[PDB]
Amino acid sequence: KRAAFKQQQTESFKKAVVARKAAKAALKKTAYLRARKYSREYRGAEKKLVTLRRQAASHGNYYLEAKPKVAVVTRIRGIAKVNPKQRKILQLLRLRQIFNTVFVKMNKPMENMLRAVEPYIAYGYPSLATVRAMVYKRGYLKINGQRVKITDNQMIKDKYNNVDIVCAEDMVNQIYTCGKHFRTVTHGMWPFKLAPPAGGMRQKRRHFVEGGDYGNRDTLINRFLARMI
Amino acid sequence: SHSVDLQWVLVRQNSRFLQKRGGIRMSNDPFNNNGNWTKRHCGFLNEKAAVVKPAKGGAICVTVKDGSSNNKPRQTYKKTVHAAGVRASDVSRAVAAVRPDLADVSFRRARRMACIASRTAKVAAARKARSEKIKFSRKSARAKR
Amino acid sequence: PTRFKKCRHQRGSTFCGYGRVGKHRKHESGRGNAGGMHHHRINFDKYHPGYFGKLGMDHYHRKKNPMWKPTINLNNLSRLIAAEEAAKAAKGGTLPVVDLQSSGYAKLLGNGHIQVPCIVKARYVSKLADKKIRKAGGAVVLQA
Amino acid sequence: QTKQTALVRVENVNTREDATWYVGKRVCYVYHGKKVKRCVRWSKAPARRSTTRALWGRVTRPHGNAGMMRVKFNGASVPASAIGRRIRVYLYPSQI
Amino acid sequence: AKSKNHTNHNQSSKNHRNGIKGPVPLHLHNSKRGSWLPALVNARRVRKHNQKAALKKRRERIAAFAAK
Amino acid sequence: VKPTVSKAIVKKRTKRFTRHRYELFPQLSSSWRKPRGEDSPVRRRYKGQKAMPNKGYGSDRATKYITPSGFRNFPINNVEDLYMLVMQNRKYAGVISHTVGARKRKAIVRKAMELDVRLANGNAKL
Amino acid sequence: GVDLTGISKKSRVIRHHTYSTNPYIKLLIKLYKFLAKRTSSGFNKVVYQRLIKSRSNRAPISLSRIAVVMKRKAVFTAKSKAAPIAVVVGDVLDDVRMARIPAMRVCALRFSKSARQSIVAAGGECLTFDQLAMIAPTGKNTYLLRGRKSGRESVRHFGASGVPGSHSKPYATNRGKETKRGRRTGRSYKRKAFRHV
Amino acid sequence: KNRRLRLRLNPYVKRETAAAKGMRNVANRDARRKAKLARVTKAKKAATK
RNA sequence: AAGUUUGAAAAGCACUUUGGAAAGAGAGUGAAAUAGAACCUGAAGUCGUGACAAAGACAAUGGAAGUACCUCCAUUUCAAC
RNA sequence: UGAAAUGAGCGGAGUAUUUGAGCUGCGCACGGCGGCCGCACGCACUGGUUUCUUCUCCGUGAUGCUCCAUGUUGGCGAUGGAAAUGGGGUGCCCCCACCCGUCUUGAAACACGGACCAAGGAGUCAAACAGACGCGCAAGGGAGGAGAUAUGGUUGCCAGUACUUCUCUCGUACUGAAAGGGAGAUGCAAAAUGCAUCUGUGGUGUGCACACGUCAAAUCCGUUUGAUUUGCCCAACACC
RNA sequence: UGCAAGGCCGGAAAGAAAAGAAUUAGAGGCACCAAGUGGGCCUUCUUCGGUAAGCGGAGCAGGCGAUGCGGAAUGAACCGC
RNA sequence: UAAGCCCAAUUAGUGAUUGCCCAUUAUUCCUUUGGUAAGGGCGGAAACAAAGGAGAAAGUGUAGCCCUUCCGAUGUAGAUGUGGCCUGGAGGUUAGGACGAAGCUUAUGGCGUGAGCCUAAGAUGGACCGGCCUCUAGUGCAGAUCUUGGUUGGCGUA
Ligand SMILES: [K+]
Ligand SMILES: [K+]
Ligand SMILES: [Mg+2]
Ligand SMILES: [Mg+2]
Ligand SMILES: [Mg+2]
Ligand SMILES: [Mg+2]
Ligand SMILES: [Mg+2]
Ligand SMILES: [Mg+2]
Ligand SMILES: [Mg+2]
Ligand SMILES: [Mg+2]
Ligand SMILES: [Mg+2]
Ligand SMILES: [Mg+2]
Ligand SMILES: [Mg+2]
Ligand SMILES: [Mg+2]
Ligand SMILES: [Mg+2]
Ligand SMILES: [Mg+2]
Ligand SMILES: [Mg+2]
Ligand SMILES: [Mg+2]
Ligand SMILES: [Mg+2]
Ligand SMILES: [Mg+2]
Ligand SMILES: [Mg+2]
Ligand SMILES: [Mg+2]
Ligand SMILES: [Mg+2]
Ligand SMILES: [Mg+2]
Ligand SMILES: [Mg+2]
Ligand SMILES: [Mg+2]
Ligand SMILES: [Mg+2]
Ligand SMILES: [Mg+2]
Ligand SMILES: [Mg+2]
Ligand SMILES: [Mg+2]
Ligand SMILES: [Mg+2]
Ligand SMILES: [Mg+2]
Ligand SMILES: [Mg+2]
Ligand SMILES: [Mg+2]
Ligand SMILES: [Mg+2]
Ligand SMILES: [Mg+2]
Ligand SMILES: [Mg+2]
Ligand code: NA
Ligand code: NA
Repeated sequence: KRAAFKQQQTESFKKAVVARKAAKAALKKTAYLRARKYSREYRGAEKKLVTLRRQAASHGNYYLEAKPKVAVVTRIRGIAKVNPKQRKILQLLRLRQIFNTVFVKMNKPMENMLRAVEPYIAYGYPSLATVRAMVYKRGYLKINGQRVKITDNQMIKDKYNNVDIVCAEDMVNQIYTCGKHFRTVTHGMWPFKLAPPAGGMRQKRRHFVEGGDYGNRDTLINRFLARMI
Repeated sequence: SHSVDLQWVLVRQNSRFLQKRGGIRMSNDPFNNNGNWTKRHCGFLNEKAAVVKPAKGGAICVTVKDGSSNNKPRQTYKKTVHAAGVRASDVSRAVAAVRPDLADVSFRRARRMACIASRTAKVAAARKARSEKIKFSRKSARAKR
Repeated sequence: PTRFKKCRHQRGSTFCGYGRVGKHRKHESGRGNAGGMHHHRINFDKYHPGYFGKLGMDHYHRKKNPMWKPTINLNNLSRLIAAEEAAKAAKGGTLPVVDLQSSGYAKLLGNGHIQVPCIVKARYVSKLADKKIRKAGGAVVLQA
Repeated sequence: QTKQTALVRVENVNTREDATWYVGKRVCYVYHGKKVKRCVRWSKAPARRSTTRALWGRVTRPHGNAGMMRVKFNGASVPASAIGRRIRVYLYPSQI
Repeated sequence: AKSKNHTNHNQSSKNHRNGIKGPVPLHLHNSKRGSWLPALVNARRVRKHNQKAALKKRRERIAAFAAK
Repeated sequence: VKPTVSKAIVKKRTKRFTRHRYELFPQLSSSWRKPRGEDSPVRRRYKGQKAMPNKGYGSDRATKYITPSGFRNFPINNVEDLYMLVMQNRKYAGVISHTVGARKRKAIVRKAMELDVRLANGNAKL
Repeated sequence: GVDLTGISKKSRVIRHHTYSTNPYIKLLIKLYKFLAKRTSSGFNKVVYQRLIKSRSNRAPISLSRIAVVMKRKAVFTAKSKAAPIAVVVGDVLDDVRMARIPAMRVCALRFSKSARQSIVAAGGECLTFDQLAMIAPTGKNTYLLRGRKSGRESVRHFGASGVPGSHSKPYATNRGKETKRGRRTGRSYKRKAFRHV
Repeated sequence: KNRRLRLRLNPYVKRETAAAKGMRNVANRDARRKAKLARVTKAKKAATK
């Protein structure tokens, strides 16, 4: 019949199965609640901005928008004929391959880093849909040094070990709002590897202002990425 | 004295029972139930072993080494013969009484022996039927002593 | 064995690891120790300083036998004392007698701490060795 | 050239929308050999025995803007001796 | 014949291939050899006192641990 | 005996890697030799030239070494060698060595038919 | 097409098998590979890694060094606690300079005859690594030791002896040769004994 | 685009698509447009007074 | 330079026929005669012949993918399959 | 082709859950005028209304360590000088495609060697040294040359194997040109060879494991896996 | 009791706040033994001699050499990769 | 009424923001190979004759223990590795051969990424010889105005 150590393993595995199902249910409920809260926060923030703009326009004033805090950066040139400073900057940006895409904080250090590699990278200000699409379709985590596709919230919770980041919507919120754990989330992910933009580019050798591709194109980066994603 | 691990390290690369033909490492060890050249199947090497053998009459013989007489080569292996029609599970239990890690292969080998006996009988019958119509100019008969 | 050399690995390489440009020529730098002061100066200077020049007096007919003077330290005297001799040895009692010249030593040196006290017969001794061996309850006996 | 894909120009198909309508349709190239070889219904329909052979393919996607189509034949590619020759584009499989 | 005289063309690339190594830190290889002699002698005397003090403290710690 | 069914056998390349320009000189064997010429267009990988073997052409390990019958070849020299393949008769087939004579081959073939052991070159019958 | 420049500089030379042909070393490697994989303790991992190493990197250790470090551990060790097992993954060699040693339990790959005799005579025990695995599978209450390699003549010969600050021995069969030009100030210069770094 | 994976990552995606369907509703959209225009125009006209 | 290394044994091709002869065609010895004499095996290269594949002039060769035709080859199937 | 279907998708059960959009309460926030007047409908009450919109809950471990084995409808296959598939040949079509080896910044070169084939043809052996790795012993290691005797035997195996050196050599100690001198620790101390003891890292900084706890995370609740405090610190590095 | 230097004992430690307030496909150090190479050429930009040169000579950096592939009809180096 | 030049666009003041073609590039799928590789299983769970099967090795490296999962793959000179291939001998160990051994021939197939290995057929041969572990070397040819031998177009030509 069944050996003693086999029976002990059977009991332990039964307990493990029960615990795993309970943990899956709890994580699902927590993720649902967090996603609801983030959705309501986003909608409220947009409505608040709309009302502020309307109040400004009503009395002849202007509304200055908040300077964007996050930029999404993609490499649009190959790896040939790169000067050492640009090569080092692109290595620090984890943009080692063409159409590699990352999120960075739009502050003075990073802004001056991006100014020196502008001919190589097209960048701009991501929308919520862009962040969600990249995380859901192109999102990969660094797990034991391996590039592992995000398929469940349990792996996210195991990767980050942070109460603030237990699901994909926590990652989307941290990236989009530049939260306390922005660097943790973005560094925990593998650099995004995108397809070429379906429909073609304009000109990789010219700035977007000149009719090319390589500049800061503000929120127009979203159409470019939507074709790339 | 000298453990099975040490002997296996000594003989894994070079041995008379290892048959490296092509790139396949088989084993013509008579106490190997499988023909694979592994430490588990080397019946000539392990302290205890059990190998399923054919017997005359379609019977199955189980050869067992116990490790009690491993220093007496003519007393090392004791043969037990199972009458024809024996369940392969009974042979599997006879083997597993000495080595539980050879139960599945011993069951498969006992069933294989039964199939081999039945097919050998059929092929012999067919050959005898074919031979009844040949002239056979020469026939050799061994003398009796 | 010939089957382990780089020659076997280089069959079909056409150059055997000497290059297409420099090639393998007979003596591209001279023979032996040539040029130690010209075109091999850096190698000699950084790897064999002191190689050139003269130093010291000459000794025309040098004989090693008169100069024979091997030495042993105090903390190595157990190598000459046997096991039961070492076990039965203490200050004020019967001590093993060590004959240095029969054991192949001429001078007794004083490095370390003597473990088992003993009477040492030596041709030579340092002052520190003599002082220490007397302080430990042993002695040194001069011999020729 | 890459011979695993072939380009077929069909009469009265001069727009990418028409070629899209033809995506997935079966495609046949009919020729003849020198001998009479095996065929479908060789035994059932001995009247089909002939030197005539056929290579079958399907329309994979439109090509360009002017009604050209990309065709891939089953396994082997279509021979270059068919360049400039007739191609049969049937109306099946039917989506309408 | 005439050849090229001098260039530094590939030399920075070669220097950075194994990188320009950072300096040995200040706490390593801080030898005082060649420094101002009176200060070195005074510091040597202080260090000898400190070695005596360290031996004394170790003996006291062993004694305290044994007594406990 | 029937061989064990495996995944469909896929060969990355059927043509052999033959030595460069061996058809022009009768003394050159077709056996592959790595071109080490400085200007060699095969070594430099020009588009219209023949290819060089590399690790990417290696066969799928699941179906590697499997003959078209589905079995794997094991050289066999006498009757006693048949019993090594008895338990694995659906995986290995016996290949009688070329230098085994017709007499011992008759013995081997008879025993292999009795044992239901496939022979790759055991002629005729079944 | 990924810009991986110097990625091969990151790779280090890691060996997972032994060059040793000794079958008993193979058995120990098997045992401690299993132990390091299946037990959480870092002692087993270090022991397996050292068993993989080469002969030059498993340097011998004297018996006197073991006695000194074990005494240094014995003070500040509670008298109730038993003394640790000294574990060396090389050879243990006797030391004629230390006649009196305590009763120590020493585990080593090999003992010299004199070292084994000394340990047994002092009241201690020479342990074998499989005995250690049976009596301490995790490595609890052990003293893992290494031999000294800084005093080997190969190390004393490493580096150029002609650069300033260098005190390496030259490769010279004759000692009286190579003593004049770069060695004495009177022979036009002397290699400086010290150099700030 | 995969329902299994999208729902696994975001359990709240059912409510979001329900709200999207509500917004796409023609009667709902037209009523909302009329109400929004009236409401915003009234608010602006009151604000400028 | 050159192994006289035919064959177990000369049993070293009697005899007939054409040919001036050399030889040929038969016959015979031999287990073998493309074992016939400085003769065991008899390679490559080159050449002859019969059959077949065709093929302008793209020097030829070569790669990749098909197809026509052939295949003394390798497998698998032939029936509730 | 269900040999594990994880499914908003396959089952079971409920007519509901709660998303959003409308309308709207209180306070705050925001705007204007400088406390009021406005609030486009922002935040908290996870506010109210359900007028429109919407699927809502549960659910199966592996007692499968691994690999391989499962539909439908026709055609072709009924032992055939068969069918089929895969290999080989030869020709053709479309496309692709400069002559090899070499020196050279640069070769298809109007740079050199290149009619064919067979056989042959080029990092070897010895000695000194050193480094890596494998062995054996280790404060010791090892010969060598010779001896004896199994063998004072045997055609030959056997020119091998077996055995022994108060020796020799390398090392355990360096240094000076030489004369010739020659290295432990601690304590008390301050003697131009000080004295006492001998279970001992000369000291400091950084430093595996181990021991002691203390934290955080994940836990099948047994633990593991990352710190990190203290002690000892091995090996190593640095300063004395 | 001040200063200087070695220590010892305690304290406090956003482990480095907020102000755009870094980032990293960030294992840091330490050796040992050796090979080829030591004729270079081209290019953006800067530059010297020369009327100039597909000339001679330098600086920063990319290439070719050592490298094909896709483009500029063709071209070591141009564009893309 | 460009198929030229300078500007613009993407099916056109219609109702929104991807015309189309081509890479050894990008994304993705399959397979190979190597990691500074990352993990799981390995105490045979129980049962099971013939007239669901087989395997399961504590392992650098093989036909790799087995499975899962990531990442990288070009390269002269040059280095290194390879239970990587091949040749003549030596210790071993297993075989084979007059019912045909080595040599030789091939539209003669199979296996291997390859060096190569194996089978088949000789209407070839007529006596030796294969596999595996280890030891050993006069151990691999396409070219050196290479050596020797033979052949050869020029040529039935001068
Ligand atoms: K020939
Ligand atoms: K063809
Ligand atoms: Mg373009
Ligand atoms: Mg450019
Ligand atoms: Mg069982
Ligand atoms: Mg060559
Ligand atoms: Mg070399
Ligand atoms: Mg040179
Ligand atoms: Mg003088
Ligand atoms: Mg120069
Ligand atoms: Mg092949
Ligand atoms: Mg070149
Ligand atoms: Mg043959
Ligand atoms: Mg030393
Ligand atoms: Mg001759
Ligand atoms: Mg006859
Ligand atoms: Mg013949
Ligand atoms: Mg002949
Ligand atoms: Mg449902
Ligand atoms: Mg040359
Ligand atoms: Mg030139
Ligand atoms: Mg050339
Ligand atoms: Mg020219
Ligand atoms: Mg020349
Ligand atoms: Mg001797
Ligand atoms: Mg010394
Ligand atoms: Mg800050
Ligand atoms: Mg040169
Ligand atoms: Mg020039
Ligand atoms: Mg060059
Ligand atoms: Mg062009
Ligand atoms: Mg090379
Ligand atoms: Mg030879
Ligand atoms: Mg041919
Ligand atoms: Mg040779
Ligand atoms: Mg040759
Ligand atoms: Mg001629
Ligand atoms: Na012919
Ligand atoms: Na000696």
